[PDB]
Amino acid sequence: SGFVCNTCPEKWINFQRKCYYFGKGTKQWVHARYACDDMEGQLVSIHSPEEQDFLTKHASHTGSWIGLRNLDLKGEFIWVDGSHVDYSNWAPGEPTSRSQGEDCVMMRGSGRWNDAFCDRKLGAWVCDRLATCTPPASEGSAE
Repeated sequence: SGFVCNTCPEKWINFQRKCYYFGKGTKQWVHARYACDDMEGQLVSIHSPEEQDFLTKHASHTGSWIGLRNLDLKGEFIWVDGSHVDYSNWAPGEPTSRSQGEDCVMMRGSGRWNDAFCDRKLGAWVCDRLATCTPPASEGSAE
């Protein structure tokens, strides 16, 4: 068994004290958020062009799922965390013409997001959660 203070091995990525999940599985957005709960995290919900690009680059064989869920379809996109989008990446500026539905947002290898029905065609689930490094706080800091 692997030691603690290090849960993110390959896909999963840890930083200052938080980690990301870029694993493979499921086939729907709702399945991604459910996966997050299993890891005790959250549906990514990327807010940094770097982070979105980070997973975007990490996701080659298939796109990735983010913490984005829209009301109906073309309405307002709200994050699974209950926070309206701030940057958004669904296409740089191409409104396309093939309108069929978009209840969630996906990420393509192109280097951004694509707003389309949660039931598109992905293969990798991504969620974020804090690292597994948390020792029992005994001595109170700053006495």
